[PDB]
Amino acid sequence: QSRTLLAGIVQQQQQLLDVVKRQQELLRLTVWGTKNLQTRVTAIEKYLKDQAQLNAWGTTVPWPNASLTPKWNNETWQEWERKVDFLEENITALLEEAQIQQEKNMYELQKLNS
Amino acid sequence: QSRTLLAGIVQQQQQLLDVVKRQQELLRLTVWGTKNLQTRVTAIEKYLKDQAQLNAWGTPKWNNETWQEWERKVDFLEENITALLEEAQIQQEKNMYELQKL
Amino acid sequence: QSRTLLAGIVQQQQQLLDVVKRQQELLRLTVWGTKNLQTRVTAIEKYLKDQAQLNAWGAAFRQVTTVPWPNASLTPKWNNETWQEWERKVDFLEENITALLEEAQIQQEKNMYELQKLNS
Ligand SMILES: [Cl-]
Ligand SMILES: [Cl-]
Ligand SMILES: [Cl-]
Ligand SMILES: [Hg+2]
Ligand SMILES: [Hg+2]
Repeated sequence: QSRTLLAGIVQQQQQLLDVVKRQQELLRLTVWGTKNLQTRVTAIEKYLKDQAQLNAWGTTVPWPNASLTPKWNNETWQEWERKVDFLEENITALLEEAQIQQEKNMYELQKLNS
Repeated sequence: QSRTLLAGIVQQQQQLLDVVKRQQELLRLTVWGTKNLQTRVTAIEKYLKDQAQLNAWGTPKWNNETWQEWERKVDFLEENITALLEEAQIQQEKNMYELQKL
Repeated sequence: QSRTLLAGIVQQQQQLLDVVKRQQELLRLTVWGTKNLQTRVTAIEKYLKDQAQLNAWGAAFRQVTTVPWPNASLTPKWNNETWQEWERKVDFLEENITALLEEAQIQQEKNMYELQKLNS
């Protein structure tokens, strides 16, 4: 009498798991893009600071940022990398455990009538 | 009877809730990084325009407003999802008690 | 009499679906931002390379002071192809997740239907 609902609940759990797995894939691609851009923006900032210094040796608009800025940005994003890489590893683990629990639940649903 | 499957369903809901909490922390970090890059690219664009004008002597609006909108939206959603997650956790605790009664 | 629990579980599935739908909206906005930045950084890279080459040329010939743009010749094409692929993948995922969310919504309604009948 409740079997139908139970089956649909277990089914919905698979559906939600599928959604969050595919959301994790899209999040990973977004994280990749962010990393790729960070390296390219840092290169541009480095380039422009080098060109400003060369000009200075020679007017030419002083590269405004502070001396310390490259170090700071490097340290901040290294922290960012460590946090994001940990979260990606943890979510992968949690997703794997959810898949196992999904299988356990299906097994139990199948054992249900007999 | 169906108790064991039920236990397993309740547990998988906590597992799903845990994934989405972690995914929100990852998404917040990614949003931070987007913001940080947006500010740095804006700075670079401004610098290059300044330099161009100086050189020639011898866009920003639009972008700012569009990113203002983006910020409002992002910010709304971050708040909203945090509250939804906390509600989910509370309902999770209720479902665990009810299973308990079982 | 597992009813209250079952209603609690169906309600929590609703809450989880609501969370993942809002998380997708946040993800879509983040993707948008990533794309906007990619377009602008690519524009900057192109401008700087062009400027560097034009200045190198004029200093050689002066025909109506710059640090050479260091990247390899082929980098912009490689960048473009890599992000075209990124885009293709992001687009697949956005279509797929939207489809999975609609399926989830359908199954939530079927579950609610069944919950309303078993207790009645
Ligand atoms: Cl700098
Ligand atoms: Cl987009
Ligand atoms: Cl290049
Ligand atoms: Hg940490
Ligand atoms: Hg718990």
